Amino acid sequence: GHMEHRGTDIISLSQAATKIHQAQQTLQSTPPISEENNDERTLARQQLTSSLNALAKSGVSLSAEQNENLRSAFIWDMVSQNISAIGDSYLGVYENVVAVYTDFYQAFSDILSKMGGWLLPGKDGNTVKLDVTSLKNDLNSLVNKYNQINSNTVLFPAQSGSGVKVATEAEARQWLSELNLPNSSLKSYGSGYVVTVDLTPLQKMVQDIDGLGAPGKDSKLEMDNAKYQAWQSGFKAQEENMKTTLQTLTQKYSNANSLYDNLVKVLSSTISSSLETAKSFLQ
Ligand code: NI
Repeated sequence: GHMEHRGTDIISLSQAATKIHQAQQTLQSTPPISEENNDERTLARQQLTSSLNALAKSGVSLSAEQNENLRSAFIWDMVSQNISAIGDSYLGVYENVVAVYTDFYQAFSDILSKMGGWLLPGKDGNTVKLDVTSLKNDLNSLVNKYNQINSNTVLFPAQSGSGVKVATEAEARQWLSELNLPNSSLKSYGSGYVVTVDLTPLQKMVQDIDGLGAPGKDSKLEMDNAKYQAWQSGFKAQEENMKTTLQTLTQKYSNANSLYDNLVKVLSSTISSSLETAKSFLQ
């Protein structure tokens, strides 16, 4: 126990520091907005835990100060199992939440981009013509696509392959509450439950369109500017509801990513103190 090996300790700790920093670079710069990006993020976490496993077998010994720092934040075996759990069951879910909601919200954006072509001149400068039928039809089509249970619609559990991974009602409700989503986002499927995107603003938009009254013979609805503006204000409010839901989810993702990054910083700082120890000697 008297034989020192500073050279190997420095190489081992440096290797770990490098793998951790590379994973951290990925996790800070890659947005969780597509399956491809989340694959990259998941790989970075696998690389990080592999590096801790390699560090555990290396020979480097931590001090009481460092052992304690690690116990309170999260021995190398326990740190690896704990951080893996957080990446997979917490940050990994949030990444899925954002990628799925991204694509859903993009579909909604594409509908909104058509709305200029659905507003026509009225008979005079006090009236407009809204194509209520085309607008209703596109919105209903979005509802019907995202009302299904598949990899396009399921926020939790994260999905892969051709089966539908489901959770217990208790587990799904926890995530429903965590995500601040309405009860309608909790769906039974087969033997369990899933959490899905919130369609209620779109459904409300469609109701409000019908509330305008039956279209004319062209399937479009003539309205005075006052009626139109009031409808537009109501439509905008529903768009704002969806925007707020997405905003909440992306912020919550970011904080889950910050919580994981705080743990990564503890790892980095532990390794950097050990590196100082390997390089230093009392006069
Ligand atoms: Ni010895």
